Amino acid sequence: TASTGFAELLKDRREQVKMDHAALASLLGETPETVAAWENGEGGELTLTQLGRIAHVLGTSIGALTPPAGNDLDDGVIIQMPDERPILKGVRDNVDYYVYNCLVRTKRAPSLVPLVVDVLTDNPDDAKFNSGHAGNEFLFVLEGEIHMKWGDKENPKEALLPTGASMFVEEHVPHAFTAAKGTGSAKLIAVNF
Amino acid sequence: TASTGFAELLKDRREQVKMDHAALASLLGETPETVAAWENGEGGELTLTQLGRIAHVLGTSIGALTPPAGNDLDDGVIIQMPDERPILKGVRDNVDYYVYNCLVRTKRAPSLVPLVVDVLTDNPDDAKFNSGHAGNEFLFVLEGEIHMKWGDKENPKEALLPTGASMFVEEHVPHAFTAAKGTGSAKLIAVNF
Amino acid sequence: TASTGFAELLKDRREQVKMDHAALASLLGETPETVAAWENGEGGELTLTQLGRIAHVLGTSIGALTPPAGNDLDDGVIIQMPDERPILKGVRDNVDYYVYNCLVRTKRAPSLVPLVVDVLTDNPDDAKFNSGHAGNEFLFVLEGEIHMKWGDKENPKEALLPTGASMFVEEHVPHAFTAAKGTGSAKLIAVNF
Amino acid sequence: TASTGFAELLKDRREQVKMDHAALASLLGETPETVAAWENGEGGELTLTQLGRIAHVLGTSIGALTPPAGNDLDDGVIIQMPDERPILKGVRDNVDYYVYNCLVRTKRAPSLVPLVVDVLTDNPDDAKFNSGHAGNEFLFVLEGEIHMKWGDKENPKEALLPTGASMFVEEHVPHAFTAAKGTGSAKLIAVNF
Ligand SMILES: C[C@@H](O)CP(=O)(O)O
Ligand SMILES: C[C@@H](O)CP(=O)(O)O
Ligand SMILES: C[C@@H](O)CP(=O)(O)O
Ligand SMILES: C[C@@H](O)CP(=O)(O)O
Repeated sequence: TASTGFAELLKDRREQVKMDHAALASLLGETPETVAAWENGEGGELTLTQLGRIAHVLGTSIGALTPPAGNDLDDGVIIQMPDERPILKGVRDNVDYYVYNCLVRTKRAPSLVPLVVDVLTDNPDDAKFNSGHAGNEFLFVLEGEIHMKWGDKENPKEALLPTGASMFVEEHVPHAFTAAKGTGSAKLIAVNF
Repeated sequence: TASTGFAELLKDRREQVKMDHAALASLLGETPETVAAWENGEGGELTLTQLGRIAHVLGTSIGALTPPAGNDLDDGVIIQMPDERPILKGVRDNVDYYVYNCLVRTKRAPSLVPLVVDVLTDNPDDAKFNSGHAGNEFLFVLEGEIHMKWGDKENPKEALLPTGASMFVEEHVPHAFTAAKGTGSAKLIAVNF
Repeated sequence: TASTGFAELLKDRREQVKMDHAALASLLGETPETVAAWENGEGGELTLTQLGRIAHVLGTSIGALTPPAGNDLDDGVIIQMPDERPILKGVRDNVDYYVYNCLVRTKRAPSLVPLVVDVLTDNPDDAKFNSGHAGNEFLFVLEGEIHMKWGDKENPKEALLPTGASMFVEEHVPHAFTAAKGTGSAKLIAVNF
Repeated sequence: TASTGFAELLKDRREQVKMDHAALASLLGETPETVAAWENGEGGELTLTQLGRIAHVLGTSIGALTPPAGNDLDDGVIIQMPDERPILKGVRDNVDYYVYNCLVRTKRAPSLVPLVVDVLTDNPDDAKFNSGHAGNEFLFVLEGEIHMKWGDKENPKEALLPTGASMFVEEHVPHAFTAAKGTGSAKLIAVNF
């Protein structure tokens, strides 16, 4: 089906730009039958590069010729239990900064990446900024008091957030968190979308 | 500025469809000076209906002629403290079903509506479905055990979710929650986007 | 209607951000009955600025609250006869540069603005550049020979185009046209989509 | 390159969903070194199906992982001469119905497919409907008189269009053309955007 979505999108496009197997094969240096093969479902083994070419000849992108991520929902829903969360230990400059408890995701919303981040450090002076990232992010202070930092890492803005505080960080904005000074650690809910 | 964004978008469009004050005024039954007035910043008092017409004559929509919601961020961020959350008591069939503790919102993401919902009822048999709503929603079980229901209200699907469970409910999918049977109540984090 | 579209959309939004009449009415300095009235179609008299405030209060834009341009097609089609097309003389620096013969348009595609442009001047050295414009444009040399100029007005790239040539000009790219030198006039058919 | 675009995009995604090489490599039955290799441009040989799996595992689509069609403009412009335009004979039911004279196209606007269509038949009763097609279309009667048909092939609406007429056909709406009866042939200029 990753080879079927292609079979038809290739056809949609070939006809969209007004070509035929013979005409297309020619720009790609392939037999007119080869092409028809792809349009059947035999495109499965085409290499990434080969797809870069095909997309090119048809003046479009690989993405346009491939199918969208399938649908992984059970009647519009998808659940995840606490003990099935993927865990990722985050380390910045050989320091256990965060711990990512990845929450439920769906191919129907590829950009939605929910997380429960354990903020390990509690020394604001050593907060480590990222360079910011694409996608707006909504945060919620689960437990503890969070020490937030955003903007220019050199002279950034700050905020002390109590449990229950809710934040929004526009995409590309650099930011960093730590537990409140000396308080040990805090927990957070970060939802990227 | 709700009258300025208009002043220029009106101009952008008038010229976009190749008209002049005189030509435009004519389709609207207005003086050529009236129009120029609007394009200055004097459009402020134009009624909704009057705007429905102007958009029509210019074969576009009111929205296209009005400015986007401003920007309400402090260097890409916006915080909200626990004691400044708007509260809305939800009642279904004269029953205190939920309680909406509205979290941080931003005009930069008009669709993002974060909530902390208190699920008051604990009798799954009397769960009240909505008709579903636009926008995907991410849920997280804050406290208690949640009894979820989705799909057809008559013969719906169910799920018992422990604290920490995370769900996703595709837009338009009907759903309902209650505390686990007899457990009194549960708390949830619902993020619509 | 605009007052009906607004009445349905306003209700949706209010409910989205979890506000009841009372709640919304407060932030606006209005009475719950007034807000209920609006959702009942009685909002047509609302000025552009109050709509701007209502929008802001509901943390969104006026467009989100107003209805789509609407549909003016006839079973999916909209036709226009040669004799019924709008005209606009384009003068630049006190010299008739173009004449715009506006072709079919539609609310189902506002961004689409097709035209038949009469290139009046025939002296390249006195070409008059535009500043570029939102939206891409497709052109077709109808009659005569066109001498196209695009890019930096103080140093443009050029191309002499014969009848039948077709070109694409990405948005916000500046460009200018004139008939081939001495040839008097040329004719294009521009399509802004 | 496709292998470079994929290499940069793959890295972004992996980091987005909070997976390290090891984590991703596992779900794919590959070694951490292999995954690191891909992010290092060495992924060109990957077949369409593995790309489909890698995509799926990263809960997204192949397109999200591949680069944009690319840019083929010349300082914002792309030109095409009359003699260099592609041609495709359109036969329906064993009868030459159209001849497609493909105009300029671009990767910066794949959806844009302009054409000069020669309407070969001149008998309305034997019109050959298409099934409609994605994307809206703008038409212009170049030569002759066109006898347009759209809608339900078993009961179409009709319109005789003189040279210079312009029409819009919303996407997925079926339509057919033929020269005015007996007039031999007509000429259109179709633009699918
Ligand atoms: C809370 C989380 O957003 C921090 P980072 O992963 O973006 O650096
Ligand atoms: C949890 C929340 O989404 C229930 P409803 O407000 O959509 O009915
Ligand atoms: C041909 C036409 O696009 C010239 P301008 O109206 O954009 O200045
Ligand atoms: C004029 C052209 O649009 C006819 P078809 O190619 O869509 O069938």
